[PDB]
Amino acid sequence: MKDWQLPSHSGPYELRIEVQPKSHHRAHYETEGSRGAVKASAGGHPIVQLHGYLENEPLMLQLFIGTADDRLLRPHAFYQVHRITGKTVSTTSHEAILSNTKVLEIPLLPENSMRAVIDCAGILKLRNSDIELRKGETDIGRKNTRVRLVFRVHVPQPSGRTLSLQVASNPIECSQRS
Repeated sequence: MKDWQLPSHSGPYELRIEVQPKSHHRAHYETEGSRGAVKASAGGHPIVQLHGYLENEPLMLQLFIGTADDRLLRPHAFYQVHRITGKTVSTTSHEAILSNTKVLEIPLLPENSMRAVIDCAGILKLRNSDIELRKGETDIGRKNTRVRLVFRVHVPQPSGRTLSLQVASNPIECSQRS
């Protein structure tokens, strides 16, 4: 069983979500207990499964939350919280923070078995028209508040035609008193 010459397939490298639930989230309420969370269906974030690469080597998926009003993705303000509890997931994720810039790095298997579902995190809304090391107190907020989950994996290699896909999608538009 190998790949000597079996011309009967049509699925190149591609990391598409297995399930995409509603795309909304009421991120504006959480001051009762101490730090509750907010997560809609499928723990807010949808499911993720990389399929399209039969390489026998583990790659690092580039997953993080960035804002986007047109296309130039940007680093969210404090949207980097995402602790998992209750259910136990064998997903091996990581958190990298370099000054107001957190990201997620999860090494997945391209040709073996590494399906994972992200539904155990939360967002932190504390805008105040002046994010600074002191405290954000004003009322609710007076600035856009959209978000965009970027799902793209890029492997380092010579032939650009190797493994590189982008999947930035997330219709989360905010508004006044919303």
